[PDB]
Amino acid sequence: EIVITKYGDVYVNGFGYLHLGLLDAVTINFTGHGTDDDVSGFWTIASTNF
Amino acid sequence: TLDVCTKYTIYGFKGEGIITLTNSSFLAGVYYTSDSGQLLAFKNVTSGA
Ligand SMILES: *[C@@H]1O[C@H](CO[C@@H]2O[C@@H](C)[C@@H](O)[C@@H](O)[C@@H]2O)[C@@H](O)[C@H](O)[C@H]1NC(C)=O
Repeated sequence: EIVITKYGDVYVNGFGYLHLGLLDAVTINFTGHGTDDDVSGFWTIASTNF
Repeated sequence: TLDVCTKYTIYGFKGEGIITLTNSSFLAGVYYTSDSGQLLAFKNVTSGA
């Protein structure tokens, strides 16, 4: 797992490997097409709130 | 150095001690400390040692 916030910080399996400044937006791309959905780049993504 | 009394210098935690192997397992977390703040057991990434 990888999680990021509006502040831009990232946790690697909830660890916080590297620190960044404020990130406004992100564009992501991988094998996710619809067919490889079971074996896609990620598994589940959600808009989470504190 | 392993299983000997040596001068450890680890992630900004330094000192003298004897290291020992353990076979625990956790998919996350790399270091584990004591109530006082000293670190006893830990794992390394690439091998889970
Ligand atoms: C370490 O391994 C244990 C398995 O049995 C042990 O295997 C080796 C390491 C010898 O110590 C032998 O005498 C034992 O039979 C696990 O039960 C134990 O949980 C492991 N240690 C940790 C921290 O998980």
